[PDB]
Amino acid sequence: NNHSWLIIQADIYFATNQYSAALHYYLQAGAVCSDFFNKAVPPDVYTDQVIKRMIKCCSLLNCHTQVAILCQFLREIDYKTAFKSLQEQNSHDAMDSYYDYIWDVTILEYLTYLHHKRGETDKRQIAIKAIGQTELNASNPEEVLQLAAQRRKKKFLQAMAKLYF
Amino acid sequence: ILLFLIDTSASMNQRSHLGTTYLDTAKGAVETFMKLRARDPASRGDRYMLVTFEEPPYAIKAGWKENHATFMNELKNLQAEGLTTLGQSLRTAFDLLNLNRLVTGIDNYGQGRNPFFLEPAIIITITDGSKLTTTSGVQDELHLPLNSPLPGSELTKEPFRWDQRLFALVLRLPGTMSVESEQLTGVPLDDSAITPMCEVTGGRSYSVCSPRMLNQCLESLVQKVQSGVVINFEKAGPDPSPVEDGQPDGSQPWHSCHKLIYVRVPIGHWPVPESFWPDQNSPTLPPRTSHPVVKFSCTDCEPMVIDKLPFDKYELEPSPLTQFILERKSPQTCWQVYVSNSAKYSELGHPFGYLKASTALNCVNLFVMPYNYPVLLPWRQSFESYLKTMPPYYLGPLKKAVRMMGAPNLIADSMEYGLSYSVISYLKKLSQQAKIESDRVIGSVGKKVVQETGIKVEYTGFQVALLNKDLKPQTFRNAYDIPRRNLLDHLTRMRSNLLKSTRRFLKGQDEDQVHSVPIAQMGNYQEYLKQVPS
Repeated sequence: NNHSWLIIQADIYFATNQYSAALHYYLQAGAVCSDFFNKAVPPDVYTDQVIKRMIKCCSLLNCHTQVAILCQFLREIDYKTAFKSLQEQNSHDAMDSYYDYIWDVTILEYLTYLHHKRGETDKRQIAIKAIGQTELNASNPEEVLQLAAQRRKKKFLQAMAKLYF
Repeated sequence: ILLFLIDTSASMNQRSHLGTTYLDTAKGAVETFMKLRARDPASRGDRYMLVTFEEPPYAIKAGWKENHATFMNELKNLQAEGLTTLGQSLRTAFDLLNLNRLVTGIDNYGQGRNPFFLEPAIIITITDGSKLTTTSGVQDELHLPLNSPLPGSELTKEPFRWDQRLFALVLRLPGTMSVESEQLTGVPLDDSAITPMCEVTGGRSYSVCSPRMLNQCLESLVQKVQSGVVINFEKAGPDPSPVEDGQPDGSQPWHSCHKLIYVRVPIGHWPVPESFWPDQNSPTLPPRTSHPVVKFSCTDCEPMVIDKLPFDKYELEPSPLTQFILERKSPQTCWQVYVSNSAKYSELGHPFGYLKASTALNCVNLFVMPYNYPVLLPWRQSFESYLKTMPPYYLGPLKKAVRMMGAPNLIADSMEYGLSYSVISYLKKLSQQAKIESDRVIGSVGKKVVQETGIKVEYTGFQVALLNKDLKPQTFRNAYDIPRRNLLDHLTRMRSNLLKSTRRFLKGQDEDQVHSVPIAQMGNYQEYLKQVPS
């Protein structure tokens, strides 16, 4: 029950080309600091470098939708790596089942464009239905978008914790 | 002419508080704008065009030689799917608006700049809030791409033209209640990347927040359509020499408003020639500017100008008239105006007009004068020496006015440049060919793109088919279109249809009708031996 030592272990595993164990220990540290991701993680435990290392681990793990979701935890959303990961066609992370965790209009717009370009109407309709939600509108007074973003963060982190270990 | 630019991008799928997406609200706003403009008895000559965020071959939906029916049909079936390519779409719209300009004579670039040859156009560019993408990331600069310039476009150096205004609608409708209704009569700005691009052209950018605000902005936009004469003013160089009734101290300096040149085509003379010194031998012509940089100087300088000079009434739209109203609208007095950037051989600006107001003190009349009026108005070998200060080509239009009195001039010195005439007909022919090629492939999409691209990860050439929307399976003609469930009943139906030997047989099982069922269209193909004489 120490987030610092778990982060150190995850960094050591990432240095030795061990990505699954790195993500395992990252989620473990996240569950140590915040109570099973029920609350917002502290800014010093999950810094920008930690999220970037998580993105690097999930990218080489054939999990591209997880990368696109993790690119929203940063202070500034890095759309370049998100669009680079979402362009691949060898994902192993149930692409059509993680669209509800995305609260960014830009990522959903890019997903809709990519599904329309490749002739994937089944997922394009899901993307449009996710865009047409009332929770995310890019015009709220920011008292509603933050709550939905935090709820989706909690749900995605709990799903990833149930996936690993 | 009105060119509606509706993005129809994937970011326009989010639902408003009313229950419809932003695309449906934009289409409804366009329809209400149509029904509002139809109230004014002047919508019998305008033409509507449509531009979406699609590929250059698919961006234009309805352009030239397209009636209102196909325009409404294309705007009806708009689908919001794609990225927000605002720059490429704006470039395509500006190129579409500038297809028939180098062929009719508008902006000839060799004989002055005639303001009475107008081609009005208003762009609405209804897009989303922000966060535009270009397939790589999210930009925040909105720079127009320059990849394939049109033949004859390097003489303006700007995409937009003399009369091309750009209004904007962002549609920032909240999702929960849109309860922001404090300011009743107030339409703020959007403050986005499109705001500078709109302000450069001469049109503002509205910020839609509520349906009431949408109706307000649409009712305020219909009153901003007229003849497009947009000129830019500058305070230089008089240091605010308005010491008439008070002391000066201002923001009404860089006025880039429009002017209403109402006809009595438009009738007028004495145009703004150019901004440079044209030489007799010049292979390359300097590029003109869409907005002329003309500056005014506050001097009385005998504002009473009465003569048989042909009169002009280019009405100026009141946008920065506060500086004039502060001085009691300058009663019985005016101030000269002059175009900068080497209007002559060796001098900085030449006064060629003034901005005298009317007797009613309502707006500015924009009295346009000849290149140098205070000398020719008041021959002892004087006109021959005076005609050397004016530009050469400028002797073209003024001589027509001399036709009212006599004809002392001739075609001896009526030559602009031996090199300016060359390389001009070829550019016009290329522009005409490009306009014809653009107007030809305007509605014929011919996508033919239905494949899954099965990757390996019959070889390297297989591709699974996709679901076709407008397939129209022939059940009676093709046997493969008959599923297994209703096979025996359909077999008996086909058997009875073939063994009936009726008249005008068909291969469709049940083809009721299309989406539209007109009464007059069906009643026309009939015969009724009756006239109701009683």
